Amino acid sequence: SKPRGINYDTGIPFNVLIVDDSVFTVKQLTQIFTSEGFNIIDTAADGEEAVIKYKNHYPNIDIVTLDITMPKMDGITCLSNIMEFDKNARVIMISALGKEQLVKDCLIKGAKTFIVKPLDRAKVLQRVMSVFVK
Amino acid sequence: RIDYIEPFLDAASSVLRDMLLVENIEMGKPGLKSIKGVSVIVGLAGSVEGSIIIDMDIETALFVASKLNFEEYDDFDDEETKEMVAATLTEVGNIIAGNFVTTLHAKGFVFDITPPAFIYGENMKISNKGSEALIVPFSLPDGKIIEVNIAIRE
Ligand SMILES: [Mg+2]
Repeated sequence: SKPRGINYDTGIPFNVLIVDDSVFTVKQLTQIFTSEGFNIIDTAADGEEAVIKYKNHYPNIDIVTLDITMPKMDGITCLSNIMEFDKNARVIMISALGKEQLVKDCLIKGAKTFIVKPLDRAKVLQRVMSVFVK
Repeated sequence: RIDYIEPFLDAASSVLRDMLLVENIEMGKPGLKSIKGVSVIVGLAGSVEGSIIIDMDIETALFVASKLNFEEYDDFDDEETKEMVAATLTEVGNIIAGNFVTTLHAKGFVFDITPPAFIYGENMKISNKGSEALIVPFSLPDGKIIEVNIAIRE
């Protein structure tokens, strides 16, 4: 079954940038994506590091998963910064916070979709691929 | 008044049952009073001031981290097991707190949370007390107790 993490126009894995202040969550997301064929191009533990790394890899990042509550720089501020730098960025918010207006505000600011924790492989994957239509 | 008691109990019980999959996380008797070991602290900010604190002994901390990472951790003093233990428990705190404040767009305020803190090899985290406290112990199949505490700042 065509692993979803592969770009079938080249056979090269899609690149994912994982951003969360918990190494536990970074590991869970890493397993979820790699098991499906994706390549974790890089990871960041806070919003500042995320911005730096996103710019560093920029043309090559296909998708970014972004936590909200984080030291130094929270995910909402990070989202605006990444979208400001690259209007074509594809970011999926993955957070413990789910107030419905917060969701709309992130989408307004540019995020493609939102995922509320606790996580499960199936859900994450279904959401990740919806930002993959043409 | 911001009615948080039920939202809190629902969030704490709901998240633990959804994350740790071990049949029967039993809610103990909520009580105004208390609990070394470890402690996770998530501050509550915005209109309400307070915090959510989760405490358990080292054995329970390892058990929980082990179940959530699906791999055995039995040496909390190992330099990288300790790293994952801390990161895992603080994330549990973050999720309980986040789901908690989320069920609050039941009020005309704003309820925020802070990044979590991990306090281990701790002094029975004296986070003292001069404001609405509520300790709720959850029992795991064995004798292991996880206490979830919320102290709002009236
Ligand atoms: Mg976080």
